Amino acid sequence: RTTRDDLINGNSASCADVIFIYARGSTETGNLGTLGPSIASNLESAFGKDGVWIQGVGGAYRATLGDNALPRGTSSAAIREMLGLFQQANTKCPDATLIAGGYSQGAALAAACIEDLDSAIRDKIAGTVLFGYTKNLQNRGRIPNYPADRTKVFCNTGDLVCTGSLIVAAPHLAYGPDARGPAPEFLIEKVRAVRGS
Ligand code: MAC
Repeated sequence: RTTRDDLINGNSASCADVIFIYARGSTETGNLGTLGPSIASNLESAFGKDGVWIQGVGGAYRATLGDNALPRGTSSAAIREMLGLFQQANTKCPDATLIAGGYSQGAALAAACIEDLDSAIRDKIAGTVLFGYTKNLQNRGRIPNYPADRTKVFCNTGDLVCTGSLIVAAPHLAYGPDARGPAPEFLIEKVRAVRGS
């Protein structure tokens, strides 16, 4: 449900084939928030419970609303927490395909961490989904250093954070249908592109 720590808790000797690391939006609960659980249930349908590990970014990422105003759209401590999870995935399960996502402040955190990641780990992320991406205008819909074909951005018309503002309007809270269908559909397709099936 809203907290998932499958990577931290998982046995190295029985690594999942796919590891999904997700960062929640500002003020959301657990480490998956409102959208993460919907994506998680559909990835489990696709690869089976033992086939995919779901890991939210918890720890130092407090998802404080005010940190949306910092340079990278989140704090340095939160970025360090998410890279540490990617370094644990790469050490614990070196053959797993990685996929990732973030909502709102968590989308800026996701993009900032990918930009700073060692390229051998970054290149294992087969696909990333970003909802209400707070740096959408500033980064021109891209994640720095990461291919456009592996990126999918969900930015609703009227969601002012996609158009360079930090105002929270009702379309920013309307990503539920995307998290239920198109975003897991994109992630599963990108994993099967490289893994076959
Ligand atoms: C989507 C993502 O993980 O960025 Hg470090």
